[PDB]
Amino acid sequence: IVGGKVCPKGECPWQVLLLVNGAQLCGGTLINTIWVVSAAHCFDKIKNWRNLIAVLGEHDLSEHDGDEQSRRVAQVIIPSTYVPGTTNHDIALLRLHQPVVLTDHVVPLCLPERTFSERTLAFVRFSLVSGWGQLLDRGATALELMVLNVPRLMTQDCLQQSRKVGDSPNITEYMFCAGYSDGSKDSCKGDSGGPHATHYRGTWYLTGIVSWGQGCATVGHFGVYTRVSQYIEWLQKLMRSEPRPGVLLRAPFP
Amino acid sequence: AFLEELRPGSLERECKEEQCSFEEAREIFKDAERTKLFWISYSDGDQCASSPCQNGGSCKDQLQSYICFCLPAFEGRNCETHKDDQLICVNENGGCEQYCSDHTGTKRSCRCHEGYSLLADGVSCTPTVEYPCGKIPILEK
Amino acid sequence: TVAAYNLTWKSTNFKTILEWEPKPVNQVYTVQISTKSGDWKSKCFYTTDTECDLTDEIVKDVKQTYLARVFSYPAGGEPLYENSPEFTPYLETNLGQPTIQSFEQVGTKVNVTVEDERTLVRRNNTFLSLRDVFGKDLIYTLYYWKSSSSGKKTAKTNTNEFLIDVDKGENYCFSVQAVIPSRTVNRKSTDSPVECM
Ligand SMILES: C[C@H](NC(=O)CC(=O)Nc1ccc(C(=N)N)cc1)c1ccc(Oc2cccc(C(=O)O)c2)c(Br)c1
Ligand SMILES: *[C@H]1O[C@H](CO)[C@@H](O)[C@H](O)[C@H]1O
Ligand SMILES: *[C@@H]1O[C@@H](C)[C@@H](O)[C@@H](O)[C@@H]1O
Ligand SMILES: [Ca+2]
Ligand SMILES: [Ca+2]
Ligand SMILES: [Ca+2]
Ligand SMILES: [Ca+2]
Ligand SMILES: [Cl-]
Ligand SMILES: [Cl-]
Ligand SMILES: [Mg+2]
Repeated sequence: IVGGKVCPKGECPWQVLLLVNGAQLCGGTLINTIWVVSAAHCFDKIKNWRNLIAVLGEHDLSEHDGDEQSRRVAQVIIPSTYVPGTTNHDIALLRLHQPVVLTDHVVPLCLPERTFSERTLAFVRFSLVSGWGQLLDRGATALELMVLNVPRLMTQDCLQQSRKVGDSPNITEYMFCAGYSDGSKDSCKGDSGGPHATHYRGTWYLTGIVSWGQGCATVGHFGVYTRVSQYIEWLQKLMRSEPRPGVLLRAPFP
Repeated sequence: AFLEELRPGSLERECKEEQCSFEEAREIFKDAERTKLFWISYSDGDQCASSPCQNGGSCKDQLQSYICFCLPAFEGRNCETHKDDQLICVNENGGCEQYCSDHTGTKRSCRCHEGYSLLADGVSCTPTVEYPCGKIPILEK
Repeated sequence: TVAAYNLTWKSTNFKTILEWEPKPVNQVYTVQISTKSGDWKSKCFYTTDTECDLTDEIVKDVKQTYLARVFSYPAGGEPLYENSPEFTPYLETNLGQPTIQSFEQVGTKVNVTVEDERTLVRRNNTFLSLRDVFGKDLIYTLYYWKSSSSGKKTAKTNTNEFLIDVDKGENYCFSVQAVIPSRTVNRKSTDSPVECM
């Protein structure tokens, strides 16, 4: 996160830290005791599928405390439509092998219904983005969880206000822009998979996933996020599915 | 009535009580600027004569137009919009705290996410579990 | 669908209506309005009108800067839309036509009173006047003259009243304007109807 603040311990209780072979991989969002939502692109280079861990209650990566809970990732479900190395359909649904225990430091973020997210949450101006990613474009990552408030844009505005970049990726109906084009504040590579959480009448909801952008806090550019409202029915059906022998599942979309 | 034309020039008798032409008013004011000052409003007419303000609203004439002052339950240029007929889910979530469902032929209903239940007011949601989704316990949920 | 165009703000004494083109064919509109950092509020839901009264939203804070947008929806994911110009009611609303409430001769002087100009801004059950809203920013100007004058005289006030010197045995005529001197454009209202002694 560039230009954000340290999220005070326990104030981002749905943030997930994903590890592979014990090394930081990506962020994620807990949505109930068993299921985590992250970005599909986080898994493009995975070879050791049995070495994926989700850590909940994490705050300071340099110190362990009794609020951290680790769980093995049993399943990684990605839309069959997603193409490794590209931006569209950047979402992954992860099944934990055993549920986490809900505490003052570990709480899920609400996955909203589609129509409520489209007609109400989409028009709440600001939402929070968080993670242990880079504090500056191509710089070092963060030791303490960072958080930033970003305003959302309709795609027509995002295209009209962004500096043209030759052959840049299309911003599809499965994405949305949020952030600032003045080079001051944005999410960054290391925050991928993390939540874009929206506060509405006393409850927080999952509206986006940190996905991509042109650099990080680059003048003339906004952060691009996976548009979670497009996947509600897909996620709900998959959360009711039976576990399979292998970890990776490329599930049909829609 | 030619006998009324014997009376001297009067803004009240010629323009106020009866309708006067620009020339008749110009003979009273004499100066071109003073006659324009009078003419711009008097010739403009009263757009409030058609009683455009509905639902108990009040009309105030303006130059080639009017403004309607509405009672609190109404809005619109002519107070035609009934605020009480706008309880739909695209209007501030239909007043629901969490989910809103439109029901054509009847009123909308409010619903809650899993881990919450609807209160007796028909709009508010309360937790049914110790750690409901989307609440931050250290900030006293 | 086709996007709305020629979005124009029509505002007098804070009664504020957004207007646009074209007249809809197999499409309906919804308007949204926000301040630069606030949430978007929807109004005029699925209307076939080419106008939307936004008075109730702008009167929440007349000094804020509002942006509106008109969404086009087909009769049968994000819709086509067009943004309006920015609108700051306090700086841009037209000042309404004033009315001379009364005039009285007090000997060799005349007091001229301007009626309180009603606005669409409410303060619990009552409509605020233009002076309630603008305060020191609002002045009234008076044009006055006798039948045989070589033009007209001007007086200005920080209240709604003028006290002018008059010649004995001369009948005077009056006209008033609401003025926001600090403005550069849309500084004055239209003139009140003329009243004579
Ligand atoms: C989805 C995937 N993401 C990543 O790798 C991590 C990443 O970019 N993280 C990040 C998070 C936030 C910000 C931020 N908010 N500034 C920046 C970076 C990604 C994949 C391909 C990309 O480019 C192409 C190239 C060719 C074809 C196409 C094609 O889609 O056709 C797209 C991009 Br660009 C991003
Ligand atoms: C009065 O009549 C109609 C409403 O019935 C309105 O359109 C006019 O502008 C007004 O003078
Ligand atoms: C004009 O104002 C409206 C709001 C109502 O109070 C009417 O009764 C009045 O004449
Ligand atoms: Ca730690
Ligand atoms: Ca008379
Ligand atoms: Ca003549
Ligand atoms: Ca008129
Ligand atoms: Cl486990
Ligand atoms: Cl006033
Ligand atoms: Mg005559």
